[PDB]
Amino acid sequence: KALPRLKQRYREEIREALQQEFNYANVMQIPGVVKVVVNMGVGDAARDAKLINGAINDLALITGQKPEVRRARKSIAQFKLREGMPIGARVTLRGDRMWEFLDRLISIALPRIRDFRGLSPKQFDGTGNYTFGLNEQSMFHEIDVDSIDRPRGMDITVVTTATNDAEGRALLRALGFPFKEN
Amino acid sequence: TANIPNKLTANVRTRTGKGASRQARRDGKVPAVLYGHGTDPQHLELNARDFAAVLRSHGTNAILTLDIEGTEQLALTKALDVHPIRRNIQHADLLVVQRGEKVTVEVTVLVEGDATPGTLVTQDANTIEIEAEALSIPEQLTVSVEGVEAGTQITAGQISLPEGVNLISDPELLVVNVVEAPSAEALEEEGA
Amino acid sequence: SSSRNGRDSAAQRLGVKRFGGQVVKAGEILVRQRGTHFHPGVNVGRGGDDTLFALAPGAVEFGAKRGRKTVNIVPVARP
Amino acid sequence: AHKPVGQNISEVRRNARLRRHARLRKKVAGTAEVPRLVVNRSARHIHVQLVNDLNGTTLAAASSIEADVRAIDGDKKAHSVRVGQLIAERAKAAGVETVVFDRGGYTYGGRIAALADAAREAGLKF
Amino acid sequence: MLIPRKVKHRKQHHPEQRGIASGGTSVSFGDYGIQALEHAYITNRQIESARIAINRHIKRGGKVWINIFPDRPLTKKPAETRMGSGKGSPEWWVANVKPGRVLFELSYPDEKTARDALTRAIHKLPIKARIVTREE
Amino acid sequence: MKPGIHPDYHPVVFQDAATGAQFLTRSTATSTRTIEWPTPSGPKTYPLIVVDVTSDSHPFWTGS
RNA sequence: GUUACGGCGGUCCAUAGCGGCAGGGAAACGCCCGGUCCCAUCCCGAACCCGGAAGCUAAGCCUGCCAGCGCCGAUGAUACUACCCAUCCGGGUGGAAAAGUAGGACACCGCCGAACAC
Repeated sequence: KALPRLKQRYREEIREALQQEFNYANVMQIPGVVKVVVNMGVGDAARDAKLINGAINDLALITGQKPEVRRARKSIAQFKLREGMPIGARVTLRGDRMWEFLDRLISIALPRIRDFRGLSPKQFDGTGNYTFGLNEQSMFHEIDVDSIDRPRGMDITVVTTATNDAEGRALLRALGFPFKEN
Repeated sequence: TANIPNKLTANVRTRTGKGASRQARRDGKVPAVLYGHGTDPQHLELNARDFAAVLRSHGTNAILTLDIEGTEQLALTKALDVHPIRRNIQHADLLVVQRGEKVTVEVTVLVEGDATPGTLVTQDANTIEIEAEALSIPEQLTVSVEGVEAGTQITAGQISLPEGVNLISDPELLVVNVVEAPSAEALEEEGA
Repeated sequence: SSSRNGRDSAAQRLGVKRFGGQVVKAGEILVRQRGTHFHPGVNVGRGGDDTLFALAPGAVEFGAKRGRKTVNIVPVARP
Repeated sequence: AHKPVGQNISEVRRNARLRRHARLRKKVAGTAEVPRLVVNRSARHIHVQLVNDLNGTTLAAASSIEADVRAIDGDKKAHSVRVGQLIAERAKAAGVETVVFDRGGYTYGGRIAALADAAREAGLKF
Repeated sequence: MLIPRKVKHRKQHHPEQRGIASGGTSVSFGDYGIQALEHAYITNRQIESARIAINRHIKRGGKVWINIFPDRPLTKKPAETRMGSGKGSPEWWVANVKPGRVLFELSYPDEKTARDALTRAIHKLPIKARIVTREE
Repeated sequence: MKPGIHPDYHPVVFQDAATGAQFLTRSTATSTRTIEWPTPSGPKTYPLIVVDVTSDSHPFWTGS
């Protein structure tokens, strides 16, 4: 007994508009976002093993779920990197929590970037999966932006059952990502 | 293409084995095999002088009008079995042929070439794969190289054909490469 | 001015020991081997050193089971 | 001229099931006095067999499709329970008391486990 | 000079001189070739001598292919040493050459000069050999 | 989701402080990260969060 | 018995695979709706698990087509070889490859269940 904003919108308008654009036979062919992905590469694992915990805490406060700590399966010593050194955190988002996260991101933070002209239409890949990146976490009001001791940027990537970049960009437009309309 | 399919007396074999075959080669025959969609593999002995006359005359792929057991038959030479040193002909496969069939063939080019002075030719390939009719296989794909200059990669899809003959080797091939000609000082820096 | 080579390792007597057709009792050793060149089938067991042995008497059949050479044992006919 | 990209989860789930079922099957055996109890599940209904892997033959059978088993009203679990009852009766008619239990590439628990536990209760030795 | 840049095993048995050719019994890339008749081990220096013999006999332009490469070493061991005490070090590199095998292929227009050149390169080698045209 | 608890999850009302085009929806943002004023925008009452800036108050592709 | 059905298996396991084309959804195989209950994520009801049948055969799957990517593959000859003859060379009786060729092949078989029927 509840509905998020973007999901109600998705089931109302966007499916209709893509149908009226691309004319699929079955509606099962309709594109739909599955999951959302978050990652943070600490990179100074061999110099600060504590920024890892810092990033864990930030993403906790940001996404409302305890992250995963991705280990280094290979040992490349030109970076000090050794088998099992924690280099980064990672979180998966699916469902109502995902739609809420996109609502927050599109409505609070991305309208808080400094001189946001536009996210490119060219972060796609093969079929329409949008892989962008943030330099700082100085933007989410979710975050306690008084306590941060360093910039700890991140990298986001958005995956969809779309089959090509045209359908991907069209769907993400209907959903309200500020592309550079070109 | 008014071919005269050469005629040849062939007799079926009693004994099929290495000893018999060597005795045959020694006597002055050549064993041979016949098959195809005949689906009755026949084993023959031809006569080597006559066979060599036939080949030297009409190229290697050269239809035959055989005489087996008094009965006559029609065949094509699909494959030869040659010795390296002596350069005899040890054995010969023969594909039966009805008239009007499409069988794939592999013939030889002929570089009729007189070039510019600053020019040299390089024949990257001799053998090109073709489909044609039975009685209508060529002997020599004549390719002409005159008036041309340095690099002119004669592709395979550039040769002139008969009417009703098709190229089946890919048209990517360098049949010829017209190299910029060497220097007497370039001949010192090749293979050292 | 030395040949630093020269060493070697004494044998281990590996290979098949009971080929096709033969009569084998129980617990008898068909093959000694390092890896599972030959795998077990039916009424056959594996060891620690990837040796094989018989679990039921009978006679041999070196057949394959999905690309891998097996060893089996079949029932002798009682007299 | 629309065209897809790759694997659907239906294919994934299917081939993973077959993968782990033929993993498990290494240890399970078959015989006419100790057959294998295979289960084949779907979301809606369920099927089971008693198998002899010496000849790849079959001795019993049951499923939640038969109207007499649909005459249950209760949960999926209760359908499964009555199925276990029927297969116990049928197996012990055709002359099998002891069996093994192949979970067929599925996890134990829920409908599978309630089936098997009903069968253990109603007499089968496993 | 011809040598490999590295071999895995730098002390090999002597190659075999038993049997006839399987490949290289057919001229490939030129017009006028050389064909062996005997068994022999042909080294680096011989082939250098021969290609130079050919290039100093055509002298301008016309190409030369070498279908052989010395990829099998042999081991001399230092002088006046009693037998035993190991295996000597590689010093020169041979290619085995079975009868029927083709070594060289020329591409020069006139058969006169070409046949002569190949003959001058034959007289720099240990084997009886003969000259080949690409024809049957 | 699972024990080894995550942050807490409660609704939120993002009150548009730009032009009064507010938002309100379920979220994982709560005791964790919420503001006072439980203003019912709907049949129920749940926390509120002043929205210093947003879309309809941020000139961009979606805003002038 | 039977159809473009499902499931369990087998072949000394690609003659069975990959890719392209068309085509099917009665009961079933499915995908899908949602996390109330068992149960679960090194975070995520994504997976596993649970409760149902709004929707679609789009995909999976099954059916036919394409010998194209791969595979299979002979007869005969050759290499090699056992034995014997033979003053070096070479040869005779028997055995017999690899490659290549002709070709084959878009699998076959068994059991139970359904649906269908006398």
